[PDB]
Amino acid sequence: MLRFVTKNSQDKSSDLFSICSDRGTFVAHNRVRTDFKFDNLVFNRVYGVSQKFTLVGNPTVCFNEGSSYLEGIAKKYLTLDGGLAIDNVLNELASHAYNITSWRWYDNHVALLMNMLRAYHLQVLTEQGQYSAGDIPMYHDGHVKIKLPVTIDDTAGPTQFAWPSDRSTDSYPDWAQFSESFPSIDVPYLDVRPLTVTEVNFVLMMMSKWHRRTNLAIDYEAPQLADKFAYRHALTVQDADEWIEGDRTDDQFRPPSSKVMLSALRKYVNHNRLYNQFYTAAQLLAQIMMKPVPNCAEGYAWLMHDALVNIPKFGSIRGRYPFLLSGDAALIQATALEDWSAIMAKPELVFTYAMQVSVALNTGLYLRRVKKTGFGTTIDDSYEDGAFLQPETFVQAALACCTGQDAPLNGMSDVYVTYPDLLEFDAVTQVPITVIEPAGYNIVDDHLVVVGVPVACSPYMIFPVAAFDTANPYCGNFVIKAANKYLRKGAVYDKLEAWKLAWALRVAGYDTHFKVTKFYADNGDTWTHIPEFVTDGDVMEVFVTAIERRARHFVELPRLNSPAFFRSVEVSTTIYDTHVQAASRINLDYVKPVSTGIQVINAGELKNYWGSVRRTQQGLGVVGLT
Amino acid sequence: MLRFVTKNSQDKSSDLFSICSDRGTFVAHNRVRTDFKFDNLVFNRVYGVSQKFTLVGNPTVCFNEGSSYLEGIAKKYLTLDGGLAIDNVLNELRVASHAYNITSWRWYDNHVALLMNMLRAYHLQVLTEQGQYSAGDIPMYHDGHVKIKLPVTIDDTAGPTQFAWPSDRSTDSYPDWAQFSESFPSIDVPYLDVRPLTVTEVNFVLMMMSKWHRRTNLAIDYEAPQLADKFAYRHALTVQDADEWIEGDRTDDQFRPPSSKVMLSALRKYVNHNRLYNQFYTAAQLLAQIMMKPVPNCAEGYAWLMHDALVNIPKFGSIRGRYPFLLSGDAALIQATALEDWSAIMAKPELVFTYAMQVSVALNTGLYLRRVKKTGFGTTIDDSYEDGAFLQPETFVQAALACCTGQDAPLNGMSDVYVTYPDLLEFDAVTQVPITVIEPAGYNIVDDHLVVVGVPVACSPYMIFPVAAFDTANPYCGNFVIKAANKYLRKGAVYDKLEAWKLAWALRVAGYDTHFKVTKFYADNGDTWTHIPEFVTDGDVMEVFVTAIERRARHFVELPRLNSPAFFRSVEVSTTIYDTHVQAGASRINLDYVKPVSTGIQVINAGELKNYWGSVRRTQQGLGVVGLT
Amino acid sequence: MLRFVTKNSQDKSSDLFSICSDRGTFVAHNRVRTDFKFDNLVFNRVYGVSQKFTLVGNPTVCFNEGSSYLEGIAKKYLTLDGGLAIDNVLNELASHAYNITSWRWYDNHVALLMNMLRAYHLQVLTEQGQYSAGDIPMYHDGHVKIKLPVTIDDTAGPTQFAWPSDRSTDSYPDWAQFSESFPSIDVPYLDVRPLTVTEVNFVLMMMSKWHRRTNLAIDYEAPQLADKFAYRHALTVQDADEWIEGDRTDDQFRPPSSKVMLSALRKYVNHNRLYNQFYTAAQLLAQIMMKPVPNCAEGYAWLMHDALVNIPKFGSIRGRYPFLLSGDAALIQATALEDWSAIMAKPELVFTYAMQVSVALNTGLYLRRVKKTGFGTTIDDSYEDGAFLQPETFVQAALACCTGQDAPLNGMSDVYVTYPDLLEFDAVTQVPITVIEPAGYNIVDDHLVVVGVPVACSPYMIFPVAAFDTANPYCGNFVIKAANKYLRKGAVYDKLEAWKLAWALRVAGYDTHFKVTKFYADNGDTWTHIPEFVTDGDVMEVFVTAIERRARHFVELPRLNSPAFFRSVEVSTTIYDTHVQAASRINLDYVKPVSTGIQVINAGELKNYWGSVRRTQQGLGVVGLT
Repeated sequence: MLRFVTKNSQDKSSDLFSICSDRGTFVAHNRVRTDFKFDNLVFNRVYGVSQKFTLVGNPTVCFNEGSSYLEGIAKKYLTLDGGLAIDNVLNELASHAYNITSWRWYDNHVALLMNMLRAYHLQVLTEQGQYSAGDIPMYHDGHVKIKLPVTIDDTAGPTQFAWPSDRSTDSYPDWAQFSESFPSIDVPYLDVRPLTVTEVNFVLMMMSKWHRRTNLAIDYEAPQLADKFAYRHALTVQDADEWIEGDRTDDQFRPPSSKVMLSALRKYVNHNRLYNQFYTAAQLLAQIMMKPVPNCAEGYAWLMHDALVNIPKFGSIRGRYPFLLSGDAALIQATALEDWSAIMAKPELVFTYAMQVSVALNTGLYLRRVKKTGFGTTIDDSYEDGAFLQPETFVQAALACCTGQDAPLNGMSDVYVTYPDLLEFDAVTQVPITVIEPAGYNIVDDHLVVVGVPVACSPYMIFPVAAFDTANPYCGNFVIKAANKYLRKGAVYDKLEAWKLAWALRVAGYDTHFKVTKFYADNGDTWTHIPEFVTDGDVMEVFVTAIERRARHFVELPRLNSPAFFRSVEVSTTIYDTHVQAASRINLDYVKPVSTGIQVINAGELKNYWGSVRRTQQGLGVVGLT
Repeated sequence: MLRFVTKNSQDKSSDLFSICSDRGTFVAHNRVRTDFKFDNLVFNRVYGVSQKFTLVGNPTVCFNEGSSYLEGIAKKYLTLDGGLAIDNVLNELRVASHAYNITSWRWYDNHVALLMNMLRAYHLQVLTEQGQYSAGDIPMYHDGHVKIKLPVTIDDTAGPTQFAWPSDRSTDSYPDWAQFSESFPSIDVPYLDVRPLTVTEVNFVLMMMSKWHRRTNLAIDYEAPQLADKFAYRHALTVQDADEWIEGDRTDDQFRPPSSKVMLSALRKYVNHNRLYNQFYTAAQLLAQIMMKPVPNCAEGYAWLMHDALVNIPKFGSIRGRYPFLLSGDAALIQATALEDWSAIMAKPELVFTYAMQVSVALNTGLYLRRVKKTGFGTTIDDSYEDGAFLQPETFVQAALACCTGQDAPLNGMSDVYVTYPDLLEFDAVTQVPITVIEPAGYNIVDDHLVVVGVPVACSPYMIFPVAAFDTANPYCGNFVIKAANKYLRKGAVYDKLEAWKLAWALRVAGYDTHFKVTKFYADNGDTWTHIPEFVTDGDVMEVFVTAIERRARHFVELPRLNSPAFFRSVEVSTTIYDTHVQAGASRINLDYVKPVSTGIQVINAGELKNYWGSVRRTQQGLGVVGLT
Repeated sequence: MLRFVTKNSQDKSSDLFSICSDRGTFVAHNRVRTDFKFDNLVFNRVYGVSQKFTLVGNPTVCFNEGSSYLEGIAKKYLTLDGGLAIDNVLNELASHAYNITSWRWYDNHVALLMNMLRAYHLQVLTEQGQYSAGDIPMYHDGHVKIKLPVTIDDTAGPTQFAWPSDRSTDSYPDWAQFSESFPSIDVPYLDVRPLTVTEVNFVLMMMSKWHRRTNLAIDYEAPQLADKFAYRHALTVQDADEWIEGDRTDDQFRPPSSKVMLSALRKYVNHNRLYNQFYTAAQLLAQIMMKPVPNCAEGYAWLMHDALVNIPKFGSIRGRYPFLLSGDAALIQATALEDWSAIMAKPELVFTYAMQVSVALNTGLYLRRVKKTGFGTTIDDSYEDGAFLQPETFVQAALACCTGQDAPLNGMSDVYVTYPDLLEFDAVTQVPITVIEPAGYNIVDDHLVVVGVPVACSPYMIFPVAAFDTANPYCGNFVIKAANKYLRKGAVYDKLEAWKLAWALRVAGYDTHFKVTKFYADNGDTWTHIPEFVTDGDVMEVFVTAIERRARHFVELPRLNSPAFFRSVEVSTTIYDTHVQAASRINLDYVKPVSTGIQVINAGELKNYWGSVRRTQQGLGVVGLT
C-alpha cells in the first residue's frame, strides 16, 4: 500500500496524515488554484475546497475459517510450497510422531492483528481526547433536512476507551502458560516471549470477546478468537486473570497506552514473522475504516450502505514449538515487508491510506456506473460483472477503475470487504428526508430514492486520478472545444464536453443551464456533479442554454456558447496545500526494512491473491507482481 | 442459439418478443401483403394472419445419471487433451491420498438441473408480475363441424394466480444445507460456491435446491425432486431465512419469492462466478425446446398437440465450492457459441422465449417435412435419404429443425440430454383424438375419434418466412409463379400435386376455393394458410384433378377462369410481412451487444462431436451432424 | 481392463452400465439398423435386439495359498525384485532380529478385496430393492420346456442382505488391537488407521466365515480368511464383538450401506497401496460375475457348466510395521493404477466389464470349437490345447480368440477362473427337457445332449468383434458373392459364404433352406446360429435350396440363388442405442490417477503374469506389456 499512496501524486511527495475526529467526523481542507489561459491571457482563481469524512459505520463481519499460511517459519521447516516440512520437524523433536497424524496446522493470526490495530487506533483516539460514540453529520440544504440514525448515542456514549469485554459477565478464553517442548492439545498456542508483562496481558485479554459500544466502524462486534489457548512465555502473567476473577479494580487495570500497544504489535509481528498476515490485516482495516461525508443530498445512500467483511478464524502453530521462529524466515513478500517497515516507522500510513481508499472506492464505483453508459469511455467493457464478482478483488477493482494504477490486493485468500447489494446498477436506497421546501428532487413517500451508487466525495485527496482516457476535470487540465453545432438559443455539446464546460464555468463563476436544468455544484467543494439526465444511455448530445452569471464571480470568460465569442479556453488545476482539521511527511530512504535474516520473494501466487489489478485499455484484470 | 434466431446475422440484427400469455396461451399476430401479377399489372391483398401458441404441456422428466463436465475450472487444472490434472490439485491441496479417499474421487460437477430450475422460476415470476400467471387451459376448436375439447389436470379458475414457492411447507422434507468455509472438504457431497451472492439471491438459490411441486398445467412447471439430498454452500454469511420458513418461524407473507430481476441477477452472478457458460447454454436449450407448442387451426392437427415429450435432465452434482482455488484463474475451453449466447440472454432474456417460439414451429413443420422427404413425394425408390439423425433421441429436435429450415440447428452441447417424443420416431405413427359428436364431412372419424397418421402441420411459417422447406418455389418460399396445367381434359386441368397445392393456396388467399378429385381444400379463415392435403403426402397419386374453382362469400382480388384454356393467365404470387406483434391478454436486437466477456476466459471455437458440440446440417443427400468447425 | 472395454468400440464412446437384477436376471436391449445396398439402391431395416443375462451361478472356489507379493511397500524396503529388503528393515527397527529368521512374509490380500467387492455389490443390489435368491429363467419354445434347478428358492430366499456369517453358531477369528512397533506373532496383522469405526467393524467381521445363502454367483461360500489376526488402529473397535457375543441386536448392527462400504474399500486399498492386488480381485470378480441367458434351446449347457476359481490364501505384512506403508510406493503397474482410478471414479466398470467378458468368453470358446474344423480360418492352429491349458490364461485366451484385441491378464500367479471340463471338444451335457412336441432335436432319454460349447449370446455388447479374417456378420459389413456353381434346384456355397447369405436373408426377412434343413435364428435376437451340420469337418460345400419368405418380411431382395437374379448385395450393420433394463458414460480425462507418491512401471514379469494375450495371425500367445 506504500507504493499506491506514494504513487497517487509523486514519489517525492509521500504525504501522510494523522488520525483526528470531532464527534466521529473530520474535515480535510485543501487550497487549489485554477488557471484560465486563452488568447495568451492567463487568468487564475485561488479557492479552498473542503471534503469532510466520517468514521461512523456499522460493517457486517463474518468470522469464517480459511487457508492456513506458514510464510514465517524457517526454510527447513517448509516444503516447496506453503506446507510445512513435517519430516524435518520430526527429525528434530515419540507419541507426538503418532499424534501428528491428527494435528492439522491452521496458523492464521489475521483476526488478532486486526483486533490489535483497531484497539490501538481507539486508544490513540481517546488519548487525543476526542474518542466518543461518534455521530453522523446532520446535513441541511434549505430544501431538505436529513439525519441518519446511529445505534449508540454520543452524549451518553463512553468518552474513555473501556476494555472491549465486560466484568466477567461473559466467558473468557481458558489461557495457559507453556514452557516445554511438547504441545499437549491441538488447541493453538502463541509465542510471546519478547513481550513484556503488560503487553502479554493486553494481548491475552483482548483475545477475549469484543463488544461494540460505539458507532465507530473499527468498533465492530467480534467474538472470542479461541475458547482455549496457551502462550509460550518465560513467566505466567495473571493480572488480567485477577481482573476477570474480580480482584483488580478498573483504575489499576486499564487499557494500555498507545505506545505500549504499538510496541506489543511490533514485538508480536517481528518475532513471529507475521509480515504477510499483518499486511492483510492493515489492508482490511484500511478498507473498513471510514467513508466520506457527501456534500450532495442524494449521496447519503453511500453512508447508509454497509460493507461485508470476511475475517478468517484465528489459529496458531507459532507457539507450538520454539524452534519454528528461529532460522531464516521464508517466503516474505517484499511489498509486505516494506509496508510493515513504513507503518511501524509511522503508524498513520494506515489512516492516510484508508482515507485515500475510501475516496477512490466511492469514485471508482460511481465511474463504473457512469462508464457503463458510455460516457467518456470508448469500449463497452463488462464493468458490471467483470472483476467485481470476485469479493477479494472487489475494492481493488473499484480502485483500479477509478485511479488507473495497480490497486494492491489483499494478499490472502477468502478475505474481502464486499458490498453485495452494490453489484447491480438498479439498487435503490430510501434515505430518510424531512423535506423543507419542494424542489427538483425525486421525493416519494418521505424518502428520495437513488439508483446505483452516487458521488459522495471529490477527487482531491487524490487529484491526478486518470478516470477517463481523454482530458477532463479529473485530469490535470483540459481544453474546451468548439460545439458540435450552434443554434439560435444555444449550442449542442457531447456529454463529456458539456460536463467539462460546465465544470470550468462553475469554477470561473458562471452557472450553466441545459435541456434534455442546472449543472449541480455545491459550495465548499465547487465540484460539479455529473448531471443525472446525461448519465443514462440514448443521450449523446446536450443542449446548453443560458450561461448565466452567479452572485459571486471570479474569472470573467467569453460566452463559449455563441459562435462569435467562442474562444479556446484552456484550464489547469493544481493543489497547493492540504491540512486536515479535526503534514507529517515520510522519508522512504529512512524507513527501508531489514533485509537480513529474511528471505524475500518479489512474486506471489494467484491462489493466495498476491498481486494487483490494473485498468488495461482492453479491460481491468488481475496481474502478477512478477 | 442466437445465430439460429438471427439466421446467421440477417442484416446483423433480429427481433425478440417477451413472454406473455393469458390462460396458458397467446396469439401471434401478423400482417402481410400478397401480390398477384398477371396481364403485366399487379393486384394485392393485405390481410391479418394470426397463430395461436400454448404454454400448456405435460412432459415426462428423467433425472437419471449423467456425465460430469469441468469446463469452468482454472486453465492449470483442466486441459484440452491432458484433461483433469489430479496431480496439480493434490499438490495445491495442502497426506494427499488422505484427502483423496475422503472426497477427491467423485468429480461430478454438473449444475444443469439447478440452472434450469432458476430459469423456469424466472419465467414463472415474470408471468406472475405481468398479471398473467394462472393455470393452463388448452383452447377448443369451434368450427360448426366436428368440435374438439381437451381436459386439463388442474382447473384454471381454481388455479393459483400467484407464483408461490414450488415446495409446500409442512408436507415434504428439504435438503440439509449449512454454510461451509473450510478449505479442507469433510464429506463427499456437492459443494456449490455462492460467495458473491446477496442474502436474497443465495436464499433463492438454496430454496430452489429443494424439490418442485407442480401447481399449473404449463410445460415449464414440470415435476422435479430435490437436486441433492444433502449439500453445503460456500458463503461468508450463514443464511437461514429459508430454514426459518421451513419451520413455522417465518410466515408465508415474509418469504414471498423475489422479483424477476432478483432471480435474473442471481442466475447471472452464479453462472459468472462458477463459469457455467456451457452448462447454462444447455439448460436454456432444453427449457426453450420444452417451452411450448402451437395451437392448430385444423382438426387433425391436434394429434400433434396430444403428444408429450420425454426429457433427460442430468442428476445434479457440484464440485466447484469444495476448493476455493478451483475458480482462481481463467476458465478452461469455454465454447465461443456458449459465451455469445450467454451474453445475448443476459442482455435480453426474451431471446430464450423467442427461440422457443421459433423452435416449436420449426420442429412441428420439420417432422412433416421429414415424413415427406423420406419418400420424396413417393418418387424415391430406395431408402437413401439418410434421415438417421432422427433416430438417436439427442439429435431429434436438431434434425427436425435442420430438415424444416436450411440453417444449422444448434446441438445440445451436452451428452445424454435430449427432448424427444418416443412414439413419433416412425412416420407411420397413428394417434387418436377425443372428439365431440357432430356430423362429419370427410374427417375419417372412427368411433367418434379422429384417427391421425404421422404428425400434422399445426402452424403457419410466418415467424420464419424464408424457411425454404421445399426445394421448389412455394408459399413457404414466399414468391412463386402459377403455371398452366400439364394437360386439359373433361375432368379438368391435370396438375402435379405440389403445383396443385400452390394453386389452391393462392386461390384461397385470393378468395376462391377450389374443388379437387382424386373434395375441396379445407383451410382456416383467421389463418388463410391452407395446410398441405393428404393427396400430396400419400404418394400413391402423382397427378390430381381440379374440377371447379368457385367464389367464396368473402370475395377478394379478382382472377380469371384459371382452370380453363384461353382464359388462364400465369399469375405470380409474392407476399411480404407488414407488421408482426405477439399480443395476449417487441425488442429489437442487433449484433452490437453480442460482444462476450473475453477477459480471463480461454475460448475454443472448435468442438468435438462426442460431447455434441456441433450443428446438424441438412443437405440434398440428407441430414448430417456437423461439428462447430 | 479399462483399455479392453474402451477399445471394444472406440476410445471416444467409453459406455458404462450399472448393475440391475430382476429375480437374478436382467436383459440388455439394443437398437440396430441393417443396410442392404445393391445396384445403388440402399435399403435398410431398423429393429431391436435383446440379449438377457443371468447372475445366477454356483462356481467352485478353492482357497489355496500362492506367491507373496510386496509391490506396495516403500523403495528402501524392497530389493531389486519383489522380495523385501530385510537388511533395510532391520537397520530401522533385538529378539526380532533373531525372530525374523522364522518369519515368512506371505502378504496377499486378494481374498479380502474380493470379499469386499462381492459384499458391496450385494449391498448395492439390496438397496436397489431387487436383491433376492435369484432364479434361472424358464425357457419354452413351443416344442421343448426346460427349467434348470437352483439350490435356494427365490420366494423363501432373503430379500435383505444379511451378514454372511451366523449368530455365533460358527467360530470367528480372534481379532486384536495393535498399536506398538513389535509384531508379537507370525500371525498377519492389518493396518486400518484411516478407516472409521464402522468401516473397521465391517472389514473385521466380514473377514469371518462367509455362508452362501442365495443362488447368486458372487455369493459363493468362503471360509474365514484367518483364524487369528490383529488390526493396527488408533482405538479398539468392538461393536461386532458385542454382536458375536450376543449383545448388539440385528437392527442396530446391520451391514453398512453401499457408500460406506465402497469408502472402506477405497481407504484400505489406497492406504495399503494394494492397486495390483485389487486389480486382480476385480479381474476375478468380473470373470466370475454372470453368464448370458441362451436364446436357443441347446445353449443352456453353458448355464449348467460351473467355473473353477483359485483364490490365494489370505496373508498380510502391511500391518506388521507402521513405516512400511510410508515412503514412495514401489512397483505399481500403470494399468492397475488406471483401472483402480476408473473403478473408484465409477464402481460399475466392473459390472460392464463382467458382462462384456461373459459374452466374449462364450463366443471365444464357441469360435475356438468352430475354427478347429476350419470354418473361416486358414491355418489349422492348435486351438484345442495351445494357450487354453494355462488356467490363468484360459479366459484371456478365449477373449483373444473371440475379439482379437489384447485380453488383460490376471496380473497374479496361480489365480484363475477355469472350466476344466471344457478343454475337450467331446464334452457333453445332459440338459433336463420336458419335450412338448417332437421336432428336430437330439432328444435321448429326456435330455438332449450337446457337444463342446454352444452359442448362448449374440455379439452385440461387443459388435465390431473380429472373429474371422474375412468379412462376416461378426464384422461390420460383408458382400454376398456369387455361388461356386449353380444347379437346377439351387446353388452350392462355401461354409462361410452360405452362413453369411443365410444371416443376411434372415435379417432381410427370408428363411433359407439347405441340404447336406433350416438356418436357425431366434426372434428377439435375429442372429443366425452356425448350422450344426456344417460345423463339423469333411463338409466344405453347402447346397442352398428354397430361399422362401417368412410371415413378416422387411427388405425385399433378389434370389441370389439363381444365376439370372443374383446381385452383389452389400450389407452393413451398426448399433445405435443400448439400454439395459432390470448409459452412464465415463470420461477418461477426469479419472486420471494420482501419479505422485507412486512409482509406476509399464512393464511386467511373465512369472507374475503381468501382460496380455493377442490372437496373432500365426496363433494366439501371451505377450509382454513392454
